[PDB]
Amino acid sequence: MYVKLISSDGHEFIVKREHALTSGTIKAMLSGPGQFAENETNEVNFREIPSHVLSKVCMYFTYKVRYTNSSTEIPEFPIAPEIPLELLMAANFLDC
Amino acid sequence: HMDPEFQAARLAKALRELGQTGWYWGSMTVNEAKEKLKEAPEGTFLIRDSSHSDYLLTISVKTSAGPTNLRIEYQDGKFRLDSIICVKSKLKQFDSVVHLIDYYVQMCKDGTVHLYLTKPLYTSAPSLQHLCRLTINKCTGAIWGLPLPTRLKDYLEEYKFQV
Amino acid sequence: MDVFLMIRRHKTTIFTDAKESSTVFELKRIVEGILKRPPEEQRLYKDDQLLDDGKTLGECGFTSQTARPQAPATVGLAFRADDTFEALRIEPFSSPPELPDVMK
Amino acid sequence: KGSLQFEDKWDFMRPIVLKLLRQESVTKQQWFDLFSDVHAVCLWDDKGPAKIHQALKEDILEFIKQAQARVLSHQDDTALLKAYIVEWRKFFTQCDILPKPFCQLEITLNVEDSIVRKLMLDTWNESIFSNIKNRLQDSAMKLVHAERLGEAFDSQLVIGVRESYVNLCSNPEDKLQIYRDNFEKAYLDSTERFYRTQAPSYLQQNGVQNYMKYADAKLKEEEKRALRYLETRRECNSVEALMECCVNALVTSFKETILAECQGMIKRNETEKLHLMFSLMDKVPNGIEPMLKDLEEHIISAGLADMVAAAETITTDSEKYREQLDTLFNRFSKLVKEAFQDDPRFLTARDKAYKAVVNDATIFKLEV
Repeated sequence: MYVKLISSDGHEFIVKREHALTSGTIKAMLSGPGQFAENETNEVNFREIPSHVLSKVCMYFTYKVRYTNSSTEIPEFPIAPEIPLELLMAANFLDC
Repeated sequence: HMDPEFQAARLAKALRELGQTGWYWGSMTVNEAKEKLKEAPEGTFLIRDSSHSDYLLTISVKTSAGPTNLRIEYQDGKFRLDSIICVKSKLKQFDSVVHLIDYYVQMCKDGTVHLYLTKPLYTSAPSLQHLCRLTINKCTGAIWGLPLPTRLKDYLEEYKFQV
Repeated sequence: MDVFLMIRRHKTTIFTDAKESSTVFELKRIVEGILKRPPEEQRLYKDDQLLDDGKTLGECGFTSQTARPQAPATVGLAFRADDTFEALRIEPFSSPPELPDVMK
Repeated sequence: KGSLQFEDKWDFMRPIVLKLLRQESVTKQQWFDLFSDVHAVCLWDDKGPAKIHQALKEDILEFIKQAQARVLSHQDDTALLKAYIVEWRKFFTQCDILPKPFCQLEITLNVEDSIVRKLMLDTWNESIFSNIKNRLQDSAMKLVHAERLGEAFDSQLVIGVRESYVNLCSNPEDKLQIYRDNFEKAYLDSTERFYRTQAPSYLQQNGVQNYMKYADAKLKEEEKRALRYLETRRECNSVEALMECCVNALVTSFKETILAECQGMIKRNETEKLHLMFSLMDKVPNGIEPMLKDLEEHIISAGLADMVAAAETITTDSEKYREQLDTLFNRFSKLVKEAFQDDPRFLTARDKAYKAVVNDATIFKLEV
């Protein structure tokens, strides 16, 4: 099951729901008046997060959920110095 | 600075922030340390408990001859690498065990076997916020001159190391 | 053994994963369950090249160390009209703002 | 970047805060957009968080006084509650919702330990509960006392009162304080009191064997409702305190008059009725100590009565002797299983009583 995360500039991002939920903020937004039907597709809209930031955020969710040191590949999540402050704001907001 | 109670403080503290990095692997056995690093690249290390009474932390790192283990000694209120290791650096004594690891990681990453300290093995996926921090601390050391909220600048102040 | 993809279309991006040995067809079945569209109405591109339904994702260039979670491999997706497929058109993400002099 | 402060956003934000408080439909885009605004205001505005706390404090007060009016506008006690429970249902529900968007406010000054959620409940206590609470309680107990006399009402009325006492307690190191000292205690007393007169009356009108049938169906319903009305989600074991009460009222004070029918029922092998008696006397401390005697005393008694009465044949054969003891052991173990459900304590009872009969039926004896 997936959820749709839309950026400020109209970009939709579809990620596994359990992955997207590593964020408390998102869980909160999908509750209360943000609650969704039982079989309706979940969709959240961020108004202050651009696509080049929100896409990286989604990458983080996967990076996290599949984190493993016992692999033939040693985990790593490099961030471009030109999108960190904008990503720091996004992470402080999503809380993760 | 050299004092019985002052050294116990400096330690207890530097040992506190150590568990705030993610490279502390608790009571990881030696074989397990070998498993993790066995195939890792030269310079990949991690910190764990020493089954010895004179020192508290051990550094497991991958070298030319494979994974190795070596102390992190504390005396006269300063943290230094193992005695055995022939060290050639402008600085050999630090206050925080984390300050030590950082300095060397910057130098090394940038007499038989060679010894490097480059990539620490994180016990679990760090927070995105922290990775951003680590990323920013690598770019500059002048935080406040940035276009960030006065509070996030505070978050970047609670950890100044590049790893 | 796992390749981390990033399938894209008109301002639509799907972050998902499959086996380096699974086939291109199976990937379309994944896209099917996500965008409710049959495999015969799909066109998967990679570096602007139509992917063969029989080749494994590995035989196409996706590998365990080139398709990592931190940076997924891009896969182009073009749908079908009533007869002819649309042209593979992917929207670019917003550009990253200039780097503050301090961080250079 | 163009600075956006409190005064810049609050005007677009506030309208939603009001809708949330009043439980008026808010669109998902507004829900989301709010989280974003709260966050922005907090990190970008120097005094941003501090103000949002003030603004909320105010707007929460207004709504409450609006509800205060709507509630207190009733003189009649039955309507004062009915009106409270309605305004409560809403507000209490919105307490788990309104705080959500302001979690960044917490870290600058969890949804349960929420400053906002706290400020919500507290402001509601000072304006509506703290005063008309007592009137609600005694008004709620009435509804319960009614249900016991066959009058069914909107159960959500006494519950709303419970939820109020449980959730609206300003005690820093004890949250069920006013729940125990007030609501619980009230429920316990109106209960014990109810039976202190209700029980004895049914005992003198029906049989002591009919009463056990009653004191049982009672303990059953009193425990079923005590589960919906008293606190259970939290850990207090209040439901237990109520039962100990019903048991000390419906059974402990009637044990001697109950156990007086023990030896009689055990003789007519009234397993059905003894099963019932065991079920109850098992709840009271030292409750079955006397049944364990009235049994091993009946065995010894009835056992040697079976032997001596049949001695005419038993004395001639060593096997007609054993058969008699066997017929008995099988007969008593029969009782024990059927009536006393083979309780390990009742088996020990038999095993000791029977083992006694064996050494008292001894007919033959030779010596040097």
